[PDB]
Amino acid sequence: NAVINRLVGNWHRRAAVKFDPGRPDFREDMIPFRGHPIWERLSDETRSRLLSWGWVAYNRNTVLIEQRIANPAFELVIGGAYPGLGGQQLELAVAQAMVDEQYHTLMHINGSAVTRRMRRSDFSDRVLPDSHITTIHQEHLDRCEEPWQRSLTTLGFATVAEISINAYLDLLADDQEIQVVNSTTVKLHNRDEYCHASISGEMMKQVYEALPADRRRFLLEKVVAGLEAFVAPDFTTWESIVAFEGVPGWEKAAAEVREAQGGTHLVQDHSGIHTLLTEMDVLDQVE
Amino acid sequence: NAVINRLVGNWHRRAAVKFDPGRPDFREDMIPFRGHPIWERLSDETRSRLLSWGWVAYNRNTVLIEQRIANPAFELVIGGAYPGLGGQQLELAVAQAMVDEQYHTLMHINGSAVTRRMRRSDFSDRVLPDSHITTIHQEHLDRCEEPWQRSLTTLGFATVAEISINAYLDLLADDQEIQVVNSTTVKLHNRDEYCHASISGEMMKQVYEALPADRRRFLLEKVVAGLEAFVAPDFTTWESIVAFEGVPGWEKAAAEVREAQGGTHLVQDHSGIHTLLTEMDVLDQVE
Ligand SMILES: [Fe+3]
Ligand SMILES: [Fe+3]
Ligand SMILES: [Fe+3]
Ligand SMILES: [Fe+3]
Repeated sequence: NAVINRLVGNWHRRAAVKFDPGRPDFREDMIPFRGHPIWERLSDETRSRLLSWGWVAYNRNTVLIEQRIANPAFELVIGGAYPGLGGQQLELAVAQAMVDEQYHTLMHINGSAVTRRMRRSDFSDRVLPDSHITTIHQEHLDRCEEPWQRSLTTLGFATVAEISINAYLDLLADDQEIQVVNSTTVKLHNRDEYCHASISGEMMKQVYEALPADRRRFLLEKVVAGLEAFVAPDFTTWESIVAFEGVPGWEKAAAEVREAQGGTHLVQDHSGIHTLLTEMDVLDQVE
Repeated sequence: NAVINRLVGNWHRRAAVKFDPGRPDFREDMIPFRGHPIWERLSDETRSRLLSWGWVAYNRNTVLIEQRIANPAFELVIGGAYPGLGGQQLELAVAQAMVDEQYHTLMHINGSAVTRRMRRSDFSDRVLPDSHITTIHQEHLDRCEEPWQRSLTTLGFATVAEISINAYLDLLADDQEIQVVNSTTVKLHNRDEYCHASISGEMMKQVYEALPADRRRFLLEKVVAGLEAFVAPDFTTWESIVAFEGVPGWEKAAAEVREAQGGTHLVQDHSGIHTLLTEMDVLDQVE
């Protein structure tokens, strides 16, 4: 595989691992309450802190994906959990990506740290629950009866993550209004993930081909569930944020927001997975 | 904590993450069979492959420590598993160390990859069992009844690892006979671990102080068990190596080697932990 081989070759060359209070820390249009009348009841100070929390939550989701889904899948790959993989080159490519992911986690932790320092406020990760994708991944894991099912669940969710993260990062990478340290952090992350998507795509194709029919089917079901979870707005995390901020009538509004917005995707660009499933000739079966 | 703070400050500056067939790939004196009469029954080719396997095994032990012990402890630290820690600076220091460890894992995987390429042989990690420290860590975990016990077990083993790894790396870092890519890989790793030892020491001191008396005691017992395991020769891994190479009479000799050498430490420099336990004024109680 020449894709794998060259990524391995030039990693040392491309890998990323080598303030204006006026600017919002985040995009208003990615806050669920921004689309509800309650937004007008809020003070400029509260609006500002909700933007800060938004950024913090976006960082937390990214860290949680890397630590609970992506890296655990990479480790299972290296440990031989899946048929159709193996060989020294893949091991090196994956070992490199694990470094990248850990560095991405650091970048996002620092993104939040800078916000906390500059705004002079805690915005603690401890306030936030498990992100929506983390939750759904864990629910699927808990329904597994066999080890092979858990490992395929994680692969499916990680494939979705690695192939769709570019579109999640795109949401802030291009935004010229928000804090530039925030956009630049997201852009830099975005660079690495282009190459990760290629690796993850290749690996998925090969595992799928080498799996028996029952296990193939189980894997695609996990890919489906993962994408659904990945692209959704995290209503639950935002509910934790607005409760902690003491927004009056947050609960009633939250119910109304789930009703009105339960159907919109935060991430609308699904071209990564669409294209992967097309190249695999399995797009036939989907939700 | 100024130690923590400056390590955080200058990480971007110090972090490492930014062939002669004639030369042995490893040190003969770290092969258990080197000290037994069977060594004279072996061909130069077999002696050479055992040196290669030695290096490969040493890389595998290092990877297994990073992936099963060190990074899992760092993640528990960040997730608030232990009293007496917390705060943004520690989180950044630890997030940085996790990048380092993952990079060390890559360096050691590449160390083995180069050996496999240049010697034109598989020396597969799949032949090697769990390393001795990995085994003992896992045995202690399996005896735990409560979550808090598992997290303290991992902390204790990780503290030992982070504070003692310099002495394990020293064994090859200075060796001017072995392959220079091998020595240089180990030296480069060694650079980072000086700073890791400081972090890990600080964290241990503070957790211990904040723990109740029963939990303090449990933690030190785990430190003790960890050091014992960490410094021992891995007789079991070497047994897998010599069996796979088809050394005649390996089994009888292996028994004799455990008898004669069961008492020697591969790692004789225990100054890291000795000094930590002295500064904590708990050296009183030991094995
Ligand atoms: Fe990433
Ligand atoms: Fe990635
Ligand atoms: Fe290390
Ligand atoms: Fe370390």
